[PDB]
Amino acid sequence: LHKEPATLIKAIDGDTVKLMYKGQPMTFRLLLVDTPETKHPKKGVEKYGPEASAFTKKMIENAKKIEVEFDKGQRTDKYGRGLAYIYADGKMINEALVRQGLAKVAYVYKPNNTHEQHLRKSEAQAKKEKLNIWS
Repeated sequence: LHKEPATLIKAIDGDTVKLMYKGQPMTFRLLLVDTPETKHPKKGVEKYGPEASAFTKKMIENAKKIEVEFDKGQRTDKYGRGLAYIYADGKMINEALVRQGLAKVAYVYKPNNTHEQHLRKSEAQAKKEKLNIWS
């Protein structure tokens, strides 16, 4: 896997951000994490949704460098979103959300599971520490 540079356009939710990639505007879905969402009337503004969403926003908004890392399987989902690991100044936003108890480790589909063990480890910590979603 290699990282590639990208530029923020707009954060949309805990798990979704709009980036400029290879010169094209693209919506990205964070690989392997499910956050509470502020989207879906089939739901609404679930609990810790506003929190997960401000976490992703701040982190991506305040960064020097954003990088996207595609996994080894399909790179877009059925809605046309890029599927990736997103890094803000070297820190993976997907792991940070899970480390802070603001995301669950999603249902994993091979072969898009390269960082799955890593994230599960952080998730177990977040649970142990009873943070947010786990409290």
